[PDB]
Amino acid sequence: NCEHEEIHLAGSIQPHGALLVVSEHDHRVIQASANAAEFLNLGSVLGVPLAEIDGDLLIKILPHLDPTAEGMPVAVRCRIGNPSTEYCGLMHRPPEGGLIIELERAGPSIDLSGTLAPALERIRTAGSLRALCDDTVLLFQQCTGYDRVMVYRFDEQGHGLVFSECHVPGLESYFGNRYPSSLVPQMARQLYVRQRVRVLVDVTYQPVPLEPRLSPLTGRDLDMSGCFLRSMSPIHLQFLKDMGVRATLAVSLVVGGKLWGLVVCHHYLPRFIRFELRAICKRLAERIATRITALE
Ligand SMILES: */C=C/C1=C(C)C(=O)N/C1=C\C1=NC(=C\c2[nH]c(/C=C3\NC(=O)C(C=C)=C3C)c(C)c2CCC(=O)O)/C(CCC(=O)O)=C1C
Repeated sequence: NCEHEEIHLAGSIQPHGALLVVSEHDHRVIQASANAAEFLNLGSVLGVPLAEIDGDLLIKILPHLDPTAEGMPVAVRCRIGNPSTEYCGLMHRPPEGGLIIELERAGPSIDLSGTLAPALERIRTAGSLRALCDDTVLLFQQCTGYDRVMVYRFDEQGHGLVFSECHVPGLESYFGNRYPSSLVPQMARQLYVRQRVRVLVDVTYQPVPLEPRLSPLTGRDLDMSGCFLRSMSPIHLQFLKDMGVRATLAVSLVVGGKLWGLVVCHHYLPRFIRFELRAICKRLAERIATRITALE
């Protein structure tokens, strides 16, 4: 590989959310995505006390600063800006640099109450790895609506194999395509064991830089490992562009503390899935990984 890119030190986000970094000590915004004021209908954010950004959010965050009960990551409802809009704030604390708050607009959900159950039933009947993975791609396509859904399985040589696939009729089948191990570098695999869902809304996005780049607390790039808005590796973006894919969802399948494979979804238009469905996807994949585990 390909093992040298520090993909967690991206210094920028995708433009469909905003990112704030709050000091644990004075609770001011010490770093933010450059779009944050515009996205949040605020005049400014950098250097502003959280009390001014939104007092209720500050009140929400304060208990999470107890080192004996940090209770993160957490997803909180908040209302910010003037005019005021509802957001989901996904908050976590990297080892250094402060408290990160990533904000997505509240919006329409996908409703799963009539369709999740038959898809899960099918998974439960699966008696082989083949059946389980075929049922996985159907379940994730039903739940998420992506144009193509795959189980990308690492073989005994670490090559990537498109082991199961479904797609909307007329699209290309990648079923059975096999790829070099380096297309998913070990460093990326390692991150994906911890950060189990990635959503790339539009491959062609213009990254939104952090301001400042370097954390004022460390003098170093911010650790964005846990950021769902993180900008992705340009080499990977180029890969997807060369295939004509516009958006992706990827969910880790973790077995034995290692990346067994991925549920990989492609869309030919921009696509976002909101917090709750990302959480559901993560859990569904953990349940499937328990089954794989058992199947050998
Ligand atoms: C030598 C390094 C690389 C080459 C060559 C390359 O093509 N990519 C290389 C590095 C990275 N890949 C990263 C992530 C990644 N790559 C894949 C590969 C595929 N996706 C597909 O849909 C298919 C085929 C159908 C292939 C072969 C996947 C699945 C992923 C993970 C994607 C995700 O989680 O969304 C990567 C890190 C990206 C990042 O997270 O920033 C690098 C550096």
